[PDB]
Amino acid sequence: KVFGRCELAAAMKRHGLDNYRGYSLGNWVCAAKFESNFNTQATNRNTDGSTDYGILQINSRWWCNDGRTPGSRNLCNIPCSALLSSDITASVNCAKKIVSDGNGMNAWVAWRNRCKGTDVQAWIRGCRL
Ligand SMILES: [Cl-]
Ligand code: NA
Ligand code: NA
Ligand SMILES: [Re]
Repeated sequence: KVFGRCELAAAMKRHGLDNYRGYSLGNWVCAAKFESNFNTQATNRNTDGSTDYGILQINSRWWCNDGRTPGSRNLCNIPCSALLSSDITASVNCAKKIVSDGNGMNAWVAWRNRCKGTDVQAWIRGCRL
């Protein structure tokens, strides 16, 4: 599924991301835009052989099992395929663990480089939430 911007903001709020660990909804929407262009099915291979899955590009290195990332953990206890669903529950639940692990949203390189410090409220401007 490719979400619209306000549609994803709404879903994110429904699933409890709005101010999760102090990060406003706009942060999460901005991260999703630059990680996956709001496409739940996005996958991208990393140089180290791990793969990033879903709206928030969650990495098989640590967070999900894809059966092809040696020496890998599966800290969200889910098949990485679960992160590609039109239903965002799995991605949201796993992202709550990631953002809680000590470095906040800096875990998402595209958030650090493209969202951090910017007017992230713009991402939710006009949305009925
Ligand atoms: Cl957009
Ligand atoms: Na593996
Ligand atoms: Na980047
Ligand atoms: Re949902």
